[PDB]
Amino acid sequence: GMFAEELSIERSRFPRFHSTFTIQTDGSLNEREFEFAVPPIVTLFHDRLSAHRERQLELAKIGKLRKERNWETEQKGEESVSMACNALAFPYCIPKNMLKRSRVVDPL
Amino acid sequence: VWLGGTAANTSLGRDVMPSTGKYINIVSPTDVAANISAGAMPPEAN
Amino acid sequence: NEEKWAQAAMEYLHEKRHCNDSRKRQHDVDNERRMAFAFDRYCSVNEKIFTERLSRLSDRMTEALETIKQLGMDHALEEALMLSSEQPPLNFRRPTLTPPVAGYEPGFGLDVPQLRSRQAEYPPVGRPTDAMEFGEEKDPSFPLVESFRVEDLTTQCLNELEERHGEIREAAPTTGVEGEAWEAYVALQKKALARQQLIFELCNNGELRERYDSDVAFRQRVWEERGMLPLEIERERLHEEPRHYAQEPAYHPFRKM
Amino acid sequence: EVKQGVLVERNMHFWDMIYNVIPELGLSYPGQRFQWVHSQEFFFLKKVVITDHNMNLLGVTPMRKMLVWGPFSYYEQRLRRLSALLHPDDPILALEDPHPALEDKLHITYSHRNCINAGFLFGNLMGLKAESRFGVMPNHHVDPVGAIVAPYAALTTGAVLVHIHSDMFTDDHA
Amino acid sequence: MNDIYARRLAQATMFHQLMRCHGTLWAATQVTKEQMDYNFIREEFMRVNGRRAMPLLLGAAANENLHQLHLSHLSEHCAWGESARALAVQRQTPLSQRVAALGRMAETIHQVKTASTVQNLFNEQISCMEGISSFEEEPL
Amino acid sequence: QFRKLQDTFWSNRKVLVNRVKSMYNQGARTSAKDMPIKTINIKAF
Amino acid sequence: NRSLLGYPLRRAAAMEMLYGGICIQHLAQPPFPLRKIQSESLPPPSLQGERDDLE
Amino acid sequence: QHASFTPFSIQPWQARCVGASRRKLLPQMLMYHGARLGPRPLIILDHSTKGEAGVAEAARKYESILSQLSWDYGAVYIPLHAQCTDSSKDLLEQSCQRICAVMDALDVRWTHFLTYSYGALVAVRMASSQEFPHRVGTLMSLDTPLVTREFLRNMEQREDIAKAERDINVPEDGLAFAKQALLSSLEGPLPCPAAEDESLYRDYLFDPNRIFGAGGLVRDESRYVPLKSLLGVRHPVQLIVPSANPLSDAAAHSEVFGHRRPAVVKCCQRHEDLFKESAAKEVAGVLGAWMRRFEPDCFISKRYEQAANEMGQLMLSTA
Amino acid sequence: GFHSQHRTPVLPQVPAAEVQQAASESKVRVAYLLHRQPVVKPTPHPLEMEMAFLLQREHQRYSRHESSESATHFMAQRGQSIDALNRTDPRQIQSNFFGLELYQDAMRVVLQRYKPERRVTPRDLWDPATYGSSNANSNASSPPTRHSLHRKLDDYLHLIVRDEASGKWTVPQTELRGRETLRMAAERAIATDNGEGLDCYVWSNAPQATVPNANDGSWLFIYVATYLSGRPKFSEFRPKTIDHAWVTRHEMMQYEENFQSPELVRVLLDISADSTFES
Amino acid sequence: DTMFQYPVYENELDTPHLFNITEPPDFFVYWNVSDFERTSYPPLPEEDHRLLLPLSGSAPWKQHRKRSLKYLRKHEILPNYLPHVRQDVNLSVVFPGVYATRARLCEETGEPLPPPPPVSRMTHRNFWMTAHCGNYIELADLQHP
Repeated sequence: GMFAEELSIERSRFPRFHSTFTIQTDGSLNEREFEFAVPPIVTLFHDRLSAHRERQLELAKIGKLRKERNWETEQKGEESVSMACNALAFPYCIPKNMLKRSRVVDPL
Repeated sequence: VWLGGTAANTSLGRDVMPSTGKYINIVSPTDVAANISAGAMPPEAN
Repeated sequence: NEEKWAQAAMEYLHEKRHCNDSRKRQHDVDNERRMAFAFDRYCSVNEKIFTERLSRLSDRMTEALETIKQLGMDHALEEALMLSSEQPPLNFRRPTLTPPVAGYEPGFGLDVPQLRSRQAEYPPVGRPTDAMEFGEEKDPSFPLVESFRVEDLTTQCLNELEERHGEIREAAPTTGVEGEAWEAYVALQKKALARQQLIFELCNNGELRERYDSDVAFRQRVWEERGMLPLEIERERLHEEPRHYAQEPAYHPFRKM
Repeated sequence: EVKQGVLVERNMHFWDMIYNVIPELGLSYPGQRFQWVHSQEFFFLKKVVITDHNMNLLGVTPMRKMLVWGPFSYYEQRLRRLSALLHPDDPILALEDPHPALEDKLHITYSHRNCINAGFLFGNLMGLKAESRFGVMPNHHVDPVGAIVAPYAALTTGAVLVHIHSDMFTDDHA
Repeated sequence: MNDIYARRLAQATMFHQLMRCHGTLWAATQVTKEQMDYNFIREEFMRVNGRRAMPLLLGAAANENLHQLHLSHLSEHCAWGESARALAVQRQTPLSQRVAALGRMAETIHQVKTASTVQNLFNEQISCMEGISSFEEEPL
Repeated sequence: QFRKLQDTFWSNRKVLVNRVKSMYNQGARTSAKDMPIKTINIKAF
Repeated sequence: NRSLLGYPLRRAAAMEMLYGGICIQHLAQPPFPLRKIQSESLPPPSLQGERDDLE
Repeated sequence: QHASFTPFSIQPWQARCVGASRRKLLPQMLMYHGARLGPRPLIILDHSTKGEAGVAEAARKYESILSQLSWDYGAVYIPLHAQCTDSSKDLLEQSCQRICAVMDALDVRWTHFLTYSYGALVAVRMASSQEFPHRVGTLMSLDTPLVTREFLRNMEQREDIAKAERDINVPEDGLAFAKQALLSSLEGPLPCPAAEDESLYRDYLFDPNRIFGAGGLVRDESRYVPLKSLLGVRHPVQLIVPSANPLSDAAAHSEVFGHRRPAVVKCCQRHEDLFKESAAKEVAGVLGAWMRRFEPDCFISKRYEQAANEMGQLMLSTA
Repeated sequence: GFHSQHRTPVLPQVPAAEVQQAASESKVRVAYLLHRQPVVKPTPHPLEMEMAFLLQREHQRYSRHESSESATHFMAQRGQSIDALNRTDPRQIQSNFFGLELYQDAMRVVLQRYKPERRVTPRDLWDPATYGSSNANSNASSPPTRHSLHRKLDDYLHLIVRDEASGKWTVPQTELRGRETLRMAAERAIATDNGEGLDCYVWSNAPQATVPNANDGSWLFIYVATYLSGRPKFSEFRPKTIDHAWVTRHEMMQYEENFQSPELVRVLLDISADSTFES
Repeated sequence: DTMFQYPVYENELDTPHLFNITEPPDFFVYWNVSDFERTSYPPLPEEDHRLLLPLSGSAPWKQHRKRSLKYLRKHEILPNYLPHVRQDVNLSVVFPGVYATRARLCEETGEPLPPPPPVSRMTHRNFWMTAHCGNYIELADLQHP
């Protein structure tokens, strides 16, 4: 916490970093760094959009690719609860007189 | 235990150095003054 | 032979607090000072622009919400005021150093199925709202839970957080920039929890609510008692502060030659 | 030092030397000015006074400099309180003996009495008159010519000591 | 020269996240009669994004849950996943975590040595950065 | 000093997990709070 | 006025917080503030102080 | 493959990206050397401009070098006006808002600069001044000195003589002798490698009757840029040196701007031999080698190549 | 670093059975401004490059473990192995990182075959000549066709279309029917008008912006969403599109003359994304 | 650095740094022979007070007044030799000092140096040569009225 003439960076925390060129499954390449010894040019399988194409392939089996329409879903489901909150924002909850609704689910 | 403090530095005629930083992890002369294992040094010792 | 592996591992864990480098000299320390200041002078524009632009956006969305408030649809409000909880999808793509290339499948059609296995994440996450659903006496509608079960979560969160805070503030004091960072973080958390049980307090009692609203002074003193206070960020420094001769560092001057 | 069998002046970096002997001054953490012992090797070493002429008009800042001027007290100057406890035969000087009498005797040591009387005996034996001018050849401040006899002669008998050029060994400054 | 990119991309993401949070925040400021303005928003984002990982050997640190909440997951920019050292700030270094579990005696030496393998730490890291992982929808 | 101090560690933790194993075979269910090591989860042993 | 932590937080930590875990911004720290001493708050000059200061 | 400078003007649909206030400050005439402008060009600044008569000719000077160097983003010349009688502070700020306006209308941030002349000063004034660092990516001067050694030392002496003038302890001998030591050597202006800007230097910028009042002691650099501000710029700055007697000692530039060895053209002897196409090949060699340091494509390609050859060495050392 | 939806639920919306009168009478129109993410990270400043050098040197010299070059080297020195094949020497570890031979060959193949994608598009190379010749000949000039989505990968590219009746540049719009919410409104706007040929990520719930119209006595709600993938076919657009445009935050100001409202420009500017924030 | 700091007062009117003497903290002390002719008087204060009109409503005069009184108590003038001090007039008694370290003579003669011109107006060069509360002045420059 004391005044130093050197610039103050958080020191003696980050062990060391070796940067590595990494080729994502879409052919674009990034550079990310690690603690141990990493070879240059690591070709990456199992990336984000690869996982996306896999999930699309798995929504192809059930044929769920099409769409999910909230607007032309006409569900009359209405439940008025007296005191209820949105737990999905915990640090800011509010006690609203609310309308109960189910979550949208997609098993996979 | 890091042994340090501003008591190593001479101060003449009044001590204007901050008093919290005098002895750091070292026993002061006030600590050995209150802790002496002998007792009652004789009136001839003045 | 396993325990000694563990010993080396622990060795790797422990961080040591170490001195300034003896190869450093005066001129280069000073020119890295210089470099730093140049760079901050450069980020001034960026971050002030970013700042006021964020401001403008919040203004626009504020006058939009008050627009639909004024037009008189009270439904539209409350379904637009609830947070959209669906994250960006898997085809949402992080901007990458280079563009994607033409017709590249992984390894150019060379497949190693070992590498495409999907694995666990550590540590396994859990959140204070997990007790509220996956534990005993779950609620029928989880994101929709009634007030008091949120209040218990609040009052327990304050206690255990403060507890942990005191604990690690004892165990590992931290100062300077990252110390201040940790402290600011914890302070902000406490502030959030405080304001939570404040809005609960203001919702279940309408009397304290209208007395709260009726004036100004009551609001801010009430904030003071409950721990909600502005966070002061000291002003941006573009230049070097003129130093008194006493303002030197507590170590031996960097060696010139 | 010797270039092509010819004595020439070199400028030695003594600074480098001090940092060789005590490398710990290079390692700086921002409590270290005040740590109690500066080198765990020599624990008795406290200040190193650097004497070099810097010709810039602005002095050094008051924390790298010692205060040499004005009254140092209020009630009595403590040097003359202290001088009551000092005795003329208390040794103050040490000089290297190029040809040690024994293996043991390295530096031979002088007292107030020794110095003052050496200089007075030299001063008297020659003859010296107030402000008559009397010179000394350099690099003798390490042996009892420039260290003892000369300046105490100049002090005891009113005289004026004069230094010639700072050094000797090269023809040019001869 | 990662972090330089990472704060630019954080500036990019952040207001996009403001767009979704503004509903909740503006809802809140009406009850509390607080002031809704930049100064509120930025200390809002600070508590979400900046979360320091502590020594992890403490055990009081590794227990801390307040950063894992639902809003705090949604409003957070992804900047941590672009730069390795930012990740190492918010969580800690992937190896340092798993050995810290061995330190606080929350794991067997063997179980740690098993997964501590370089190959693993690589894949866990890229998966974590990319937003791919495993959930056990039922915790314990 | 340092060496024997850091060896005493591995000695005593193996002694501790040993005595914990011998406390778990007698059927005694020990919570995490009363243990000195409190972050310890015995099910991992 | 007051802050929740009671002192103005230094910009490094702030920027390091709202860009999560990253400090490339102000790393050049301003020197600490001065504490002035009142020279007339000091006690009157004493003789024994002068005898024994040298130790 | 010699190719001239096509005169060009900014069209009104592009002029809207510049704020309504400074829309008056972007010029009537411009130029492009190549076929394409790109995200960022090489922006070439030059000496004072009176009419477009001298512009067409001042173009030719760089025409050879720019033709020799193929820059995918080509180049742009922005003329700079001599002066204005109305405001005394108008100059480097006029040129400031001018360059920035043109860059805004061309949709260009982050640009490499070039100058042989007064314009160099302007470019420094960007990087030095707050709130236009972001615009100027890289500054390159040909022979143009931003600083000389005597400005440095005399500025030192001025600061110290100020401090000492305030500081009582300093004897009158040291102070008086220091004041005589400062007056005995006074700063002449920066050497001017431009025909038309000698009037500008001797009159506007560095005239002794203004820049220092209490003459030789207090120097107001407020008209150009102070030494501290200069002393701070870490914008990469390349200086070009003819292999024989030059202007702009690189001593002072390696002191101020950072430690880097100035590009030295072998073919030339002095300047004015820089614009002769004998040396344009080496000049463009340097210019191009320097541009490609900051171009993401080029250095990403490069470092990927390093990593590639590296892994190649690992694969051949495998067997 | 993106989070994966973990156990986190997502709540749909409710088309209230009560039909809103103010939705049918006073026109409430929902417009969606569609943008694509930047394909690449911002091209840095040379200042940034130099300070990156600096920070790398400093972290490198103050790193948690000094002498040792890595975790691998570190554990190796003490005669211990992190690797799965329990190899000590780091170089042979990074020679074949995973112990799989198939991956070795994959690496050889990529080594010879792969070349990094050069990043600038021939799209955005801009020529003043033919353009100033068309603007000199016709005496009037409008910005070039932005129809390309591949144009510059550095920034956020937005969408701007022009009405066939208005002859003016505008956001894609849809009028709001009675029961449904604004989120749903934008949703069906993008969906129906692109005819289920678009994956469209909608960021928020509440609309971003609002603009008044006295002539129409109506309020437009502008709404922000991110384009992922699809074929944005503009023939299907009901409010009569002549031309579309893919437009950075910068040149939305270029269109102000052929834009329908002066307010809509400033507002669209304030809601517009940017990859930089230097403007 | 609250616990380690070199002492700094806001008013050296007592010239405290001459009497209360703290060791130079620095491990390397730079001492020439050239500084024996340097004169160590305290750095010039802001807001030179000798020019202050002693109006009973003025803030700076009040604060300087009470400073001077506290000094007069700490040197035991005020209660002791001068039991009642009504401080109204702002007094400055100045001496025509050259800042000369010791007593000097003439090189051309060997005469005592000629009496200096009586000081007309107060300058910054003249400041430490005055009589403030308790400060120190060399005997050599007190030699004349």
